[PDB]
Amino acid sequence: EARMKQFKDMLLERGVSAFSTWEKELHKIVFDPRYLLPKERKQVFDQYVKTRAEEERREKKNKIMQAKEDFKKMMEEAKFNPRATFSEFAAKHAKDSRFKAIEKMKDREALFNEFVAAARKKEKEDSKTRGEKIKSDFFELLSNHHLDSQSRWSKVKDKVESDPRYKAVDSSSMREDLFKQYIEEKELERQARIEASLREREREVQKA
Amino acid sequence: KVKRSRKAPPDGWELIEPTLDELDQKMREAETEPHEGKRKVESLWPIFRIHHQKTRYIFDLFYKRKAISRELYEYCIKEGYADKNLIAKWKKQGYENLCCLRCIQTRDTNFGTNCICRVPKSKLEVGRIIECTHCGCRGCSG
Repeated sequence: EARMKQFKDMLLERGVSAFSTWEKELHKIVFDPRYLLPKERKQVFDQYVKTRAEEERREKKNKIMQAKEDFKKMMEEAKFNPRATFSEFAAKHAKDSRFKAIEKMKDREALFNEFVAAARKKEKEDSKTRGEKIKSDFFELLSNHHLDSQSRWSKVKDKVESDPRYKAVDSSSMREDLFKQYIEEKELERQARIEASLREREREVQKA
Repeated sequence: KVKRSRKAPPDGWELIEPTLDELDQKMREAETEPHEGKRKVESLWPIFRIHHQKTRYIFDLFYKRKAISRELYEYCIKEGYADKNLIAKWKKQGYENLCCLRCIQTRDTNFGTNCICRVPKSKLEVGRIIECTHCGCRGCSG
């Protein structure tokens, strides 16, 4: 057991690891008295190699998590810092150890920029999806009444106002415009697009 | 080597990247080494060795340690870190400790032979100085 401990100490003390050749560190470790203390060395090296192959992936995951934590510190230490510049996000978040763990500050700026762009895209997409869901709910609530071109928005306001779906539309003018649009399943839609192509080609060729 | 194949390296790259960076630094330092004070051919000696050492590093990670994936090994091959021909020669029997490809190129020598370092120490003169001219090795035989 002491021989194995000495072998591990020699492997970790002379600037060696699982990413340095044994036949390249043999000229730097053979003189160690602990080296003298075939197959046991090979077995220990293999076990250390496997353990360190797991541990290096773990350390890379730890570094990725540290980058994510630096991004979270730069983004969630204030009111989401949407348009806060590097100086603004630095003067308010230069004390905690989450940012102090990052040895490079340029990495912090690059991560902040990339994460801010990704978060802006994600927020825009989420807002658009919520708006689509609200529009679908409003259209479904408006379709609950037998409305046509003769139907007026005054009766829709008197019979569909209490519906929570109509409450999703925060503007009355927008609701009226949606009602007017609505007043004036997919393979057949594909044939409809084919027909659209046919009619557009027909009008073009007929004009020519 | 900042100049790469316009992509991201395969998984397991960061494990071996610092050692390759150190070898790249050594190679660059060897390139810029002034050639005054040495002979004409000795200035080329380090590169070979570094190249050999470099090609050892990947070759000791895919066969004797199995520490890298196949795709990572081919990425190292394609980026100039590993030498495909030298590795192919090493797979043979009796060519495990081959220093450089030039020492076995038959017709590079005047008589269609190998380098002097290819001669095994068993049938070599006892105590002779063995200094190769192509790469400067003490005998790359078995």
